[PDB]
Amino acid sequence: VSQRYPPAPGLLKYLEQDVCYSLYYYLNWTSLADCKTNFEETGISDVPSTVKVRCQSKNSIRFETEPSEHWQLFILMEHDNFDPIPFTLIEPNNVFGELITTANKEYQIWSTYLDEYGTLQDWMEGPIVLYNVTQEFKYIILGNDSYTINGKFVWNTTGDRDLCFDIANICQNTNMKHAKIWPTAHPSFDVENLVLNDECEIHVKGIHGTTKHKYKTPSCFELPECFLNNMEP
Amino acid sequence: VSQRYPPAPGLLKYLEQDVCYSLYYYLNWTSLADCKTNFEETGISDVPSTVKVRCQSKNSIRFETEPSEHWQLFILMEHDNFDPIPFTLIEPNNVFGELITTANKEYQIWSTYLDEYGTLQDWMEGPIVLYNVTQEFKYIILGNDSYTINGKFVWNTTGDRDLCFDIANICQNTNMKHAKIWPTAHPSFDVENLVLNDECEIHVKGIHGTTKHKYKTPSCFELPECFLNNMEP
Amino acid sequence: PCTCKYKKEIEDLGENSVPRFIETRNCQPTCRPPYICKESLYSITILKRRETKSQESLEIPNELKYRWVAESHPVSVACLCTRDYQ
Amino acid sequence: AIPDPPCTCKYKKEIEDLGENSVPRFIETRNCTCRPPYICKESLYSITILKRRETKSQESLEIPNELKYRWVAESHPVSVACLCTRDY
Ligand SMILES: *[C@@H]1O[C@H](CO)[C@@H](O[C@@H]2O[C@H](CO)[C@@H](O)[C@H](O)[C@H]2NC(C)=O)[C@H](O)[C@H]1NC(C)=O
Ligand SMILES: *[C@@H]1O[C@H](CO)[C@@H](O[C@@H]2O[C@H](CO)[C@@H](O)[C@H](O)[C@H]2NC(C)=O)[C@H](O)[C@H]1NC(C)=O
Repeated sequence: VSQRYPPAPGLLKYLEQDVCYSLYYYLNWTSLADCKTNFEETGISDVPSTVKVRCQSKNSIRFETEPSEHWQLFILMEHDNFDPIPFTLIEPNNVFGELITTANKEYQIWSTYLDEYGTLQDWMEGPIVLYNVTQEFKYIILGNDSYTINGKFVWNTTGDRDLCFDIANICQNTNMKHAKIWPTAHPSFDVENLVLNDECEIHVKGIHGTTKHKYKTPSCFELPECFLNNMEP
Repeated sequence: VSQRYPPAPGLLKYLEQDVCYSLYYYLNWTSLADCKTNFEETGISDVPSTVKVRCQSKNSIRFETEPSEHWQLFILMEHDNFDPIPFTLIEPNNVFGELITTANKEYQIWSTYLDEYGTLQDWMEGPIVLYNVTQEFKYIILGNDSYTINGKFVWNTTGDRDLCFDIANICQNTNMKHAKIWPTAHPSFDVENLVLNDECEIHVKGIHGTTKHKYKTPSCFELPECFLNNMEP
Repeated sequence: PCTCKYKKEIEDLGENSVPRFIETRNCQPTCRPPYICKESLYSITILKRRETKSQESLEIPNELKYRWVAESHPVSVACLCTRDYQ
Repeated sequence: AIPDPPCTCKYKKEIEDLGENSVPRFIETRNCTCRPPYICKESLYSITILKRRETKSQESLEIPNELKYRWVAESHPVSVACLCTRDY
């Protein structure tokens, strides 16, 4: 049978700075002192958590929640409970969140709704924690005094539904761009500030691992609006 | 008349994570919960603090304390107290410390001795906060299979009291080296992994500002121990 | 052969930055035309600290640090002599 | 007027992940005619990276004492250009 890992206030007590800052700088309080976030005064309800684990890498977990008007706090709970507790704060209306993992350990997710002042309502019990993509791409040239290239990238997905992604892109004459794709029906990655005849490369990290994908940006004669709005050898 | 800025527990309460973390990994406790650091339960004594301001930059202050067997905590106190509170933890036996400033504001230093677990004894009231160096250098060649050059640097000081310095050094064929010199009777800066006939440069930041100082490492014929233990004209 | 000799320099960036002193390699003649000596700009990240909600700190998913602030910093790191993009 | 291929030695860009544990996660790496005696070198440049809790906090070069115990800054040489300097 599986185990369960209840919240530890004696340790959770130390996330108050984080929680109070993340709300102090967001809600813009007169001071920080008016943060009445107390982990030792918070209880535990019979209510099971509505959280759902959508993805997990061996160094992280990405989950979805129901859209809430209030802030949401999430923590990962272990048995030993010695190290600082992994946690994440989901901003209201937003529904996707991520929690980082340290070493191969079982954790249990616990969720909370935060008050305006940062009052924690009782914890809700969550769930327990424990071959090559092929990419197509399209480009569009745009005119504004000079000209600029925007490039959109897409790739096929496996049969499974639960898939998140991590994207990295670089070109010989454009500064690096990186992104993290939450689970969607069909992933897509936009790129900007590209140029003509540039030898680029893009890495796509997914459930099936890393896919390194070299690609070259098209020439002017390949882009009709470029060729037409320029001299034509 | 001058002012005073007493400790604010309502805000200092939030440094507990920092203090307990910085001590949890250092003193290596079984867990984090056994810290028992409480800023709201600590008082204020008649005992004046022994701290002395040795240096101050327009963004920092460097001070000295008396050697204590226990840890020492130091904080800067303002009237408004909205931004995060500057603080520093002096490790036992060590005597020099630094406190960071962000804006042009008056602060007051407050010091404490920490328990084995980090229990704060009552605060002690401290003090209030509110042309070109000339450099000489010497080199030594060393032999072991290959050859290595070590270079020592020194510069003069004004008739002022307690001068701190910040030194940066770089060479055409050696990676940068940087250091921060606490107030000494006579400052000195060591450099290693130097090579022959290398075009170097060293910057010395002090009370009188920055002093950029270009210099070339000597040739082999200039270093007797190099010339003698190598082939000659 | 077809290269420009470069000069090293130091960037202070103030004491508020964790990486305070930065190494900058500027362009300080051979490699005559059509090639001309350019300075290769390279973007590095510096960790400054507390300000009043200034700009947007480069993505460091805010947990432990808004006490500190990440900023991009392009700096000369080589002197190339390529004819591309003049 | 212009010759091709150019005299300059080719340089190829790549990304270094260094894991999510690094504050600067994604690092830009520029790896590699001009016939001998010269050979194309990769220009090494040292950048600073910060380490996390898992470490015993080894010797940092120089970081503020607010960032000891939990973090450590370490130097990291990386290719940042390709240049035609001979060997030795
Ligand atoms: C996207 O489609 C390609 C096209 O086949 C898939 O590539 C195959 O991958 C398997 C291994 O997983 C190989 O055995 C096949 O040989 C590959 N096909 C070809 C033509 O070489 C790829 O798996 C698909 N990706 C996803 C995420 O579904
Ligand atoms: C180190 O010694 C030099 C040598 O005199 C000092 O240089 C003088 O600086 C003053 C300004 O404070 C000038 O008015 C003089 O003309 C300088 N003289 C020379 C010969 O350079 C320098 O100030 C000293 N540095 C320190 C930190 O005491």
